Amino acid sequence: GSDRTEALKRMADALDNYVIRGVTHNIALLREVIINSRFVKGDISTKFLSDVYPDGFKGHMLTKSEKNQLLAIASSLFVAFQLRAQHFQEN
Amino acid sequence: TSVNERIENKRRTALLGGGQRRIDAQHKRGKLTARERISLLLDPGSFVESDMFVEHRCADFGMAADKNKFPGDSVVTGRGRINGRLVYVFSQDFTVFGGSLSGAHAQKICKIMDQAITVGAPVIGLNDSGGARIQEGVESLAGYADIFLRNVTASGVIPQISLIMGPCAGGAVYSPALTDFTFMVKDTSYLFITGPDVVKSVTNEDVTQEELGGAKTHTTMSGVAHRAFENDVDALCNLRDFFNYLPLSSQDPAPVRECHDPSDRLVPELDTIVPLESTKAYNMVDIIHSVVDEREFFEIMPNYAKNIIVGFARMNGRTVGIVGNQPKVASGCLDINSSVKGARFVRFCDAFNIPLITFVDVPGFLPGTAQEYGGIIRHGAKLLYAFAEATVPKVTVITRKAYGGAYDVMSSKHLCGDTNYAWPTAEIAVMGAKGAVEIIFKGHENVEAAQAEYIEKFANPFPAAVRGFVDDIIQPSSTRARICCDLDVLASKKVQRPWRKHANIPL
Ligand SMILES: CCC(=O)SCCNC(=O)CCNC(=O)[C@H](O)C(C)(C)COP(=O)(O)OP(=O)(O)OC[C@H]1O[C@@H](n2cnc3c(N)ncnc32)[C@H](O)[C@@H]1OP(=O)(O)O
Ligand SMILES: *C(=O)CCCC[C@@H]1SC[C@@H]2NC(=O)N[C@@H]21
Repeated sequence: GSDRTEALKRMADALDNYVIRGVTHNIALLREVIINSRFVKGDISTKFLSDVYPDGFKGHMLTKSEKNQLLAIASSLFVAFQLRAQHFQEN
Repeated sequence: TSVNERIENKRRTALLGGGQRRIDAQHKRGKLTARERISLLLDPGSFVESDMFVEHRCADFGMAADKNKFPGDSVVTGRGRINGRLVYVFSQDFTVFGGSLSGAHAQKICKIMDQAITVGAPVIGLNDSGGARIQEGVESLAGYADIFLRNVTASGVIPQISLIMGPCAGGAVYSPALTDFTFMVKDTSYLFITGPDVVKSVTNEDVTQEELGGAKTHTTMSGVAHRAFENDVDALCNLRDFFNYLPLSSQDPAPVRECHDPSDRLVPELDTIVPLESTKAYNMVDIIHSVVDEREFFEIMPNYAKNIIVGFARMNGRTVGIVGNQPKVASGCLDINSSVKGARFVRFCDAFNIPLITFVDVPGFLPGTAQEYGGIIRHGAKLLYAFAEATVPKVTVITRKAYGGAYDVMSSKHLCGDTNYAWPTAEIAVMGAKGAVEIIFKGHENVEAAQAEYIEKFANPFPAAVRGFVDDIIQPSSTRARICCDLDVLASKKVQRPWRKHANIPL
């Protein structure tokens, strides 16, 4: 991108639109590191990951608003399948 | 006391059934009541209860004690809808006389059986019974006979589904044998004629209630139950999903539902599934999941006769049945157990106008005295018969092996098939190169040199295709597109057959 924020935002978007299924991949780790406040500011050392994840990688941690968005999306998608299940060709 | 007060008092008792203390025990044991199960199964508010005020008329052994009367007489019957589609249900209530069958009990079930046949709607039974009600004696035996007569009459007319939600003993254990699918609940449901008490008393054998007739036995070893589910809530959730596959009656075409999965997409993942080396197995399920709409597949008997895969799926919205081999198990060979499961599935789908898709990869039959003495010949004829007599669209794709008589058993084109596709890895022959060449050139010199020439000419799908056995040889990635095209033009197919009172299956 033209600047540091544009390239990072575009990377975040590419990772969420990148479909890998059949194996276990490391997208969750890449998606969280690039959005880390130290990475965006640039306070990165060669041992960065060892201090951020001293007990291992745990996955993306949700905040209050993100949990509400995840619950709303999962609930709306659940209903969308329940409604599709009722649309038959008329007998 | 007014009549309205008496009516209200009967309504309250009918809802409690066997009483609150029994209901409390029902939950302690990890089971739902008969009415709670229906509320989960059917669309909210759609259920209408029939004959809620019927009571027994039996007076032997002090059964005429008013304290021995219960409205509903151990069954909840009525009608409703699942996703807007009409279905009839009944559920046996274990808290009233142990769920035992009375004369009036059967009568109510028969009533539902008759309305469903007349209109053309499926019947779903939730069975849980301790057997015949001995206090009435022979009245309950007539009850069973009348139910059996309806279950036979309804065969091929309306789907019949039986979900077992608890123990089942005596004559009751035969109704799931007449219906089309039997499902169970793990560690809760049982199927057996006599209990362990009789086995110990008759013969010197030691067995418990789970070993004799538990859900794990019937879904893994005897081949009686089509699938067991972990608990009551999950069992009914999967039952609603299963229901959505089937037509309401055999007079109806396979249901077609809204579908977002483009019918003309390719599946590149198929081109490399089948190894070039003949001794390397692969998972047939990977092919099935990639072809079917949105990768949804409903597998039947996942733990029984694993060498053959049968189940339900949709393609372009239309329900289809899928049958195929599993090369991972017993090299993909046919045996007694696989023929029984296959023939039963094929026949149901034909009766209710559900197209068949066949994925062939079968090297022959399972050899050995275990199968010879078991009647492998008599049993293999069941699957050949089920395909040969089918009148619904049949689309066969051969993914790799098809040796010997198994070629024709697995729905070959000459059994009135509609289309037959081969992948480039398919090989159709009476037997493999080793057997065929050593027999043809028996006692000759330089057999291995002759084998090299034989393999180059015959170890491929071409000597069959050039004779009209195969309609095309397709890149595997296009399999879904080809099948979708055939299904949407064979759906209007009609054929005639000579009249016969009934079919005569080899048994
Ligand atoms: C072959 C002939 C046929 O057509 S069927 C013949 C009928 N004979 C039977 O099935 C025998 C009855 N019992 C059994 O088979 C098994 O022991 C059963 C009951 C299935 C095991 O279930 P289990 O969880 O142990 O129940 P349970 O024995 O505690 O009984 C629960 C309550 O129901 C009652 N009950 C049971 N069966 C009958 C029956 N046939 N007639 C009348 N009442 C029956 C039990 O008395 C018991 O009530 P309660 O808890 O004692 O108040
Ligand atoms: C090895 O050389 C011989 C394998 C045995 C023959 C196999 S077993 C399953 C197939 N069915 C059959 O009649 N023969 C094939």
